[PDB]
Amino acid sequence: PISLIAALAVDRVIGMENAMPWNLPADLAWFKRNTLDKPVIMGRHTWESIGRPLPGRKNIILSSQPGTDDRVTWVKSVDEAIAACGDVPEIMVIGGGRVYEQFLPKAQKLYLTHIDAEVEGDTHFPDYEPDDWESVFSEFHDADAQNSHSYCFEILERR
Ligand SMILES: COc1cc(Cc2cnc(N)nc2N)cc(OC)c1OCCNC(=O)c1ccc(C(=O)O)c(-c2c3ccc(=[N+](C)C)cc-3oc3cc(N(C)C)ccc23)c1
Ligand SMILES: NC(=O)C1=CN([C@@H]2O[C@H](COP(=O)(O)OP(=O)(O)OC[C@H]3O[C@@H](n4cnc5c(N)ncnc54)[C@H](OP(=O)(O)O)[C@@H]3O)[C@@H](O)[C@H]2O)C=CC1
Ligand SMILES: [Mg+2]
Ligand SMILES: [Mg+2]
Ligand SMILES: [Mg+2]
Repeated sequence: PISLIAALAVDRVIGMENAMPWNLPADLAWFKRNTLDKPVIMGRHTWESIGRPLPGRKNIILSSQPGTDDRVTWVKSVDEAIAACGDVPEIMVIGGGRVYEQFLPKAQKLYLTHIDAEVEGDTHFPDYEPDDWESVFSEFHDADAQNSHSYCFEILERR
């Protein structure tokens, strides 16, 4: 069922002023590879930050208020969000901080990008207990012409 995918800078920073405080196209490529052809659930702030439907994925947006874009599916609770996914091999929760906090107890997999950048944030990833998770995949990358920081990809499975 349920996986979280997120990019974390130092001290678990994920956001500032409704954007990610870095520019790493390599992370966005990894995000696309790991979410294409799967339903994605996101909070209203994250939907507004992205500003457009993500192609090739059913887009499900959480909000307490009526929906404002007929191109995507709007739901008023976590229960309704999961129901909107139907029966699929894997549901991807794609942010932001408030949505991660509610779905982390339900998640069996974490797809994490660890970014070597010290940046200010106003939103953090929830503090998960590392003893509850087994790292099943990791991959390290240096900065390059397109990616100003080094970063590492990791997949954790719930023990
Ligand atoms: C899928 O996307 C997103 C996914 C997620 C969830 C998510 C992500 N990851 C992981 N792991 N888990 C997750 N759950 C969250 C998102 O947001 C919260 C998000 O949205 C990001 C959208 N992408 C960019 O915004 C983006 C990415 C790369 C670039 C880039 O520079 O290449 C640019 C870019 C600019 C960025 C900032 C800027 N200024 C500040 C002035 C000016 C820019 O000018 C440009 C001019 C160009 N041209 C053609 C001239 C071309 C590009 C740019 C923009
Ligand atoms: N990997 C990364 O680094 C990522 C970072 N981000 C960043 O995260 C930040 C956004 O996170 P955050 O501010 O916590 O906001 P969220 O994106 O988590 O959206 C929160 C909103 O979602 C709606 N919502 C949440 N839970 C529920 C529920 N149970 N029922 C109904 N509606 C619900 C509410 O909308 P309403 O007010 O309409 O009721 C709420 O205000 C941004 O800075 C963004 O750039 C986002 C994605 C990935
Ligand atoms: Mg804009
Ligand atoms: Mg990731
Ligand atoms: Mg600081």
